[PDB]
Amino acid sequence: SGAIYVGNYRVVNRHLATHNDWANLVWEDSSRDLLVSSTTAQGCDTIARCDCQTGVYYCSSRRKHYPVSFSKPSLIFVEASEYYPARYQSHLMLAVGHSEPGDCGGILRCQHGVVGIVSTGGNGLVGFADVRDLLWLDEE
Ligand SMILES: [Zn+2]
Repeated sequence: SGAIYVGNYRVVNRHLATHNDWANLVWEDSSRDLLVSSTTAQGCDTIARCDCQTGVYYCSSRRKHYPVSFSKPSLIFVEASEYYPARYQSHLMLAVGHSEPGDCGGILRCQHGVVGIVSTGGNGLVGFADVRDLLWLDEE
């Protein structure tokens, strides 16, 4: 579990979005595993605007933050998980590291701020849904 809170937006894994998220929907994209809902309070997070490939992610199944190198966001084939079938996912970054389904929502951060959230795992990789292209998260 986990979310990004930027302005009056809440950014979550689409597959973990609540009824309250869907009832206050700003934007969602199944191909990216992302959903953004509206919030009443303002959030503590800054979105990175950059092409960093090094950062640190939170792994709930280890209660640890790990430094990683990661690929630039791309269209990747993901094997079946407890929450999705085998499929192609867009805007996905991969790193070598530990990820279980419940790790989804952990933040990946760089020197510039929040890069994305854990979205995929298995076979010694962790996948992160990028948010750095969502420039609209910082206005309106
Ligand atoms: Zn950066």
